[PDB]
Amino acid sequence: GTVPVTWRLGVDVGERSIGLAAVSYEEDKPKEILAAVSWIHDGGVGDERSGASRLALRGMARRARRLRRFRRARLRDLDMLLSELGWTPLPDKNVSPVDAWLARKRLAEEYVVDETERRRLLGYAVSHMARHRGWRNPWTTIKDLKNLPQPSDSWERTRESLEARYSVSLEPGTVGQWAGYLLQRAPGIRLNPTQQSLSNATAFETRLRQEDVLWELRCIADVQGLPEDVVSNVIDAVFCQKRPSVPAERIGRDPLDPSQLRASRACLEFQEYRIVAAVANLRIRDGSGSRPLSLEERNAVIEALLAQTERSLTWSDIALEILKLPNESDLTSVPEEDGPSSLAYSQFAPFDETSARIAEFIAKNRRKIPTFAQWWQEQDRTSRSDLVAALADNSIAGLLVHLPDAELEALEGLALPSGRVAYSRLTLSGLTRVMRDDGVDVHNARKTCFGVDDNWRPPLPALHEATGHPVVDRNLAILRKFLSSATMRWGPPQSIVVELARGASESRERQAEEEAARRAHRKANDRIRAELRASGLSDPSPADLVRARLLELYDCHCMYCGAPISWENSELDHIVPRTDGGSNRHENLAITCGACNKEKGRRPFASWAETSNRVQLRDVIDRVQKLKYSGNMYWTRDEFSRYKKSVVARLKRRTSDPEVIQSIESTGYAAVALRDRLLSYGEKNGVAQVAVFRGGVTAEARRWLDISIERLFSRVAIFAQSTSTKRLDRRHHAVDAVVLTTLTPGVAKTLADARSRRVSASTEEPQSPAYRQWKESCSGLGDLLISTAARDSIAVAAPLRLRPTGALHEETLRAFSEHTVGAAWKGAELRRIVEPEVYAAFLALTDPGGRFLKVSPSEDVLPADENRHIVLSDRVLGPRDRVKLFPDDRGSIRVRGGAAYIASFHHARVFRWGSSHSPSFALLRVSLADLAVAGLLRDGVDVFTAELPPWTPAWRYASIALVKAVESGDAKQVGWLVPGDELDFGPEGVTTAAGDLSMFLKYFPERHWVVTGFEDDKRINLKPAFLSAEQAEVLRTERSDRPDTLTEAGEILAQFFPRCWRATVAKVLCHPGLTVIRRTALGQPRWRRGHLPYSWRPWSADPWS
RNA sequence: GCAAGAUCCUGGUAUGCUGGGGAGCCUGAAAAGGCUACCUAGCAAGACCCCUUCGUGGGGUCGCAUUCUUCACCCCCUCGCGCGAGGGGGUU
DNA sequence: AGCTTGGTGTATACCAGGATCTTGC
DNA sequence: TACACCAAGCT
Repeated sequence: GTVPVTWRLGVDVGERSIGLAAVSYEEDKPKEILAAVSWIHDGGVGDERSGASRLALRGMARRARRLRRFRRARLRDLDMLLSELGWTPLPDKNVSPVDAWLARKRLAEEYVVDETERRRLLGYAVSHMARHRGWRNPWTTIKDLKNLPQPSDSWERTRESLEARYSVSLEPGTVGQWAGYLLQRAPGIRLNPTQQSLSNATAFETRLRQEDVLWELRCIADVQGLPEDVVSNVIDAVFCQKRPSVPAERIGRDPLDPSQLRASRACLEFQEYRIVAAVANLRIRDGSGSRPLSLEERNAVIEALLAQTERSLTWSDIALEILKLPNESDLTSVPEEDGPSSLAYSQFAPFDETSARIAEFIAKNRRKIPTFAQWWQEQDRTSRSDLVAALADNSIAGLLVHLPDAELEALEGLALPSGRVAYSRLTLSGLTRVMRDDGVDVHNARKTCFGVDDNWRPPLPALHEATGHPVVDRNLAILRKFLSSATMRWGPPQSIVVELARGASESRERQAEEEAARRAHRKANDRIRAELRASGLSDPSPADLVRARLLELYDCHCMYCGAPISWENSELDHIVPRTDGGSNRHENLAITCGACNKEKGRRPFASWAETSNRVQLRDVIDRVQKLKYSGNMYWTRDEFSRYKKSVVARLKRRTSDPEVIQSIESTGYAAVALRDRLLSYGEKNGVAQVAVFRGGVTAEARRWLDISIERLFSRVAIFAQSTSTKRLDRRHHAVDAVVLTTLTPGVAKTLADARSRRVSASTEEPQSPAYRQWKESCSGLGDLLISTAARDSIAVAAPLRLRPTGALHEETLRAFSEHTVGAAWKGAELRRIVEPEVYAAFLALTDPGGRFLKVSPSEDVLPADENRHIVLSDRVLGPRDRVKLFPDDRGSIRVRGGAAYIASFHHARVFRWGSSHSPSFALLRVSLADLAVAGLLRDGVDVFTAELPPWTPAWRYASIALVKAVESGDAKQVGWLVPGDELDFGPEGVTTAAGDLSMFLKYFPERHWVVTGFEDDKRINLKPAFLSAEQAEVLRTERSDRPDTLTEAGEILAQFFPRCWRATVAKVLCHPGLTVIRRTALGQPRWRRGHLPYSWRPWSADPWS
């Protein structure tokens, strides 16, 4: 049922938002906007302070779980070892706290004479060492741990500091001895510091390492006269550690042979493959042409790089030695860094590096492993390559040789060269078998060997393949849903155009750096701007600000000449002229004195001058290096040294710095990933052209096509000067997608060039046939956008998180409160009962027919009964019997014999009861703990419809009216809301506004509000769908930094956010015509009751099933 | 040649929270309370598998990602002649 | 009494490396 | 951060 029409797909990708569009076309002019929508996503971010994604949090949790499991396993193994040695470990309870430290001190300074006492103290010490073994590099083997200096430098400096502090000395200076003596002398001391808290100095300031614990164990065993065998056994058992292993299903399959997994660089196959490649890439001149070298010479130079144990031969020692040529300047096509004095020739040519390193180490340890020498020299080369591949990649979870541990230990710690080439071992062997004989190159060998075409390329990823990047995966999922829906509606797109603006391969730390840079921008220049306005300057120009910042930092100092100068004498000079590859940046400038100004003469700066009098080098940069960071100025310490080093690099250059290149239109991992997936979609489906642009382009297109978001969506001017910012509304992303749909690479290049020329300062109109064709073929886009916005079709949506996964409870466990049965019980005390069975028994006690609990918190509901005996399933509670209580009157669950608060709410089942004229509404706020304790985090259950038992924290803390209504039974569930649902009230808007809500709606009459949380049992938190909260936050930071800068409407908007509309449910859900809109991928409200979340009206929503 | 950085992944560490203990200090001194440490067990709820010790308890992996859960249709891939497990899409 | 208002607690740090891709003249 | 909870103000 898909009707094919001509249309193009415009995609604007941002940092938290993706804009999408589908514009029909007739004759290269936009005919009709089929669908437009802006999608807001979290970027996969689960933790807001750090910005770490949900995938990272899951990985950290799983890693901590595995750590604890392995720690338990190895501690049990140590307990078994201590049982075998007859040493009693440290008991759990009834033990002095300092017994472990006292035992370690006594064992490490004195020799115990009593046998059973010695064994007991040794067990205590060994258990306490294995529980607190310290830190060690995980890759290091136990042997490599033992090779470390004993004791470590860190513990040595800790010893020296503590000697200078406590003025005591104890031989040997172990951590156990001194910590035990501290615990005896000064109790309450901290052995290791804590980040958060009053001024006390701890015992050890630097984290203790595993080698210090090993050294103390060795000292203890030596002074007690223990045999070296049990010393080795307890060292192995205490410091047991799983090997860091890269798991399978993580290394990519070979594109040529997907069944066979890829191969490392250390494989001898790749070694000789790279040798043959380096030989063959040399275009030997022959007959005044680039003829290939002969087969005899090719074989000679191929073999010549396989019999060197070191880096002996070099690149310059190939042409005149083995290539058999009489001149060294006949060689071209070298893939090296071009440079004078034969820079690409002196460096060493690649060889068999794995064999070289292996043979070098073998010659160094001929005595230790002669069997490996035999198996390495007198064994066939294919099995040698197999064994090299085995030894190169043994650091993977999932050794076919089955040797005793003693022989392979000298080889297990030996690491072959790292890295991972793009080809597998089987594929490389098959290629190199049919490469050294036919005398062909890499391309021909690949084309011929596996029967692939000349145009055959490694397959592009499909739209259903996850990229592994959080932001890119979010944008890609939204894009693939939009594109699939658009394809099934109006056929394949005629073309696809995509633009992404920053926010790629950047991490919150990049966001912090950019915000610090702009804060420095707008704060450092204010001093000079005030100085100029006091002087009386009325010409605000950025170049003036830059030169005056240079004046403030440098005190107007021509350093090459002297000659003190002032504001009237600056003469802004460029280190690199615009004619030799220069740009008006903040690093190319230099303060000049007239004499030190025109002496450059287009020559490289500080290059023609240094070989002359009155001006010299080697001393100016000596002062640039010592330029200490000024604490109040633009170039902050995170970038001051960067700017210093960039200036130093630009100062000493003797040739030009190429070149005046523009953006290369593709640099990001997100860019290449999205382009490859869209190209794969087009090749599979039939898209003519796919382009992925940068910037910084659609802004210029909107500027030159006369598109204004403020005029389009009727948005007031938040700023006192000019109009509202481009980012104030959220539909501007979809507007940019619509405008992107028109763009083509040529007109995009022209617009980008015009922007680059303009910002180097007016205004200059672009002039090209392509630009004119675009402009007069897109004059009706303004009318189309006006008609679309006035129809209220451009939507802003957020995808739903419906999967019941995440943290089930708050991470902090809490102590149970405790309460007697036969006392006076309040409603809050009834609600804090931990055990469900006694909870239901008390519910029956207050009222036998009551399925739930309906009590006010502070209301007294139970007197003190001296005969109150409660019958249970397996026990009875006397009047004096005690009952566990949750510590606070909020949602909590029982985990590991403690109390944990419930996490954020997954959803909130909407309950509506009463008359049809005006029914009441209440929310049953449900978190993950409520589904967990109800046994619902399983397969084949509907987490939005399956009921929760009354003892759950959700039903415990429901509103009293809801509890009574559902107790009567008339309260049914009409629907559910999740954080991110939008509320579409209708044309009228919000009729129940009051106070600051009314003041906000005075300027912003939104009809679309997004459910952003459920703060208590009677209220729902809503935010406006079409407004950007980040813009409100930057308004806040501007008004709190700069006063008298915003419009009254801007102040009102900034005051509304970020709490927004903390809205009572009874006032929100009572609006007639309210719709909870679940949009499709295209941005259209879904209304068919299919197998996907559909829109519903709370006033007329029907009961389930 | 041209390093990085980002995304994770694997293995560790210290603190902390809860439960059990106590070295010191402070109250009550009639008795059991607090504080700073330190010791010890656990650190998502749990699911599945191996058991024989058929029950009594011990071992192995998975469990906070893929934002429309579950159900339902379609598509791709894998163990696999039907279909168990991974993904993807679903127009208003 | 039933709304609106503001202020706040929340488990936090580290480490050392393995793939993957890009950079850039 | 930012959301669920907990102190209120006050009309």
